[PDB]
Amino acid sequence: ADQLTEEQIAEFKEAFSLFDKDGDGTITTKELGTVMRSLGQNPTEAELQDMINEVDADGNGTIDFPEFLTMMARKMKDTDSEEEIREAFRVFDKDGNGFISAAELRHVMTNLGEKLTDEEVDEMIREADIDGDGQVNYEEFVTMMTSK
Ligand SMILES: [Ca+2]
Ligand SMILES: [Ca+2]
Ligand SMILES: [Ca+2]
Ligand SMILES: [Ca+2]
Repeated sequence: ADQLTEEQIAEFKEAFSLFDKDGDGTITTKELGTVMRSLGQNPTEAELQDMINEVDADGNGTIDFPEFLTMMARKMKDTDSEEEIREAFRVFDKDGNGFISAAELRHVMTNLGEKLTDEEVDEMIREADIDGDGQVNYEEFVTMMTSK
């Protein structure tokens, strides 16, 4: 739950404003409706309905300021922890071809401080290669390097 300042909470009302088109202080499936549709995204009832269920802590069918601010924040950390392990893959992927070779891990690992034989890097790879392509994708990465 929030600690945040008022500079923090105010960017939050502004936010909570673009959604609350009638200015009543809550957000409806129809107001969510309409926003998803500005931003070129034409959804269906279920999705909307599911998107609200989601944020609707207390189930009156609506979302007030506080339930939004929770989510908004929770999903704030997360957009960060995302990118966090995205910058990471970014150095590890020296060629940023998309996937990380074994030779690249070794380059890094030794670009930093440890000296592995190929064997020991390949052994690194395999453990983290789920699509068994021999390389390491954001996906396998992060399945790994977060967890491990
Ligand atoms: Ca409203
Ligand atoms: Ca609610
Ligand atoms: Ca690469
Ligand atoms: Ca792979």
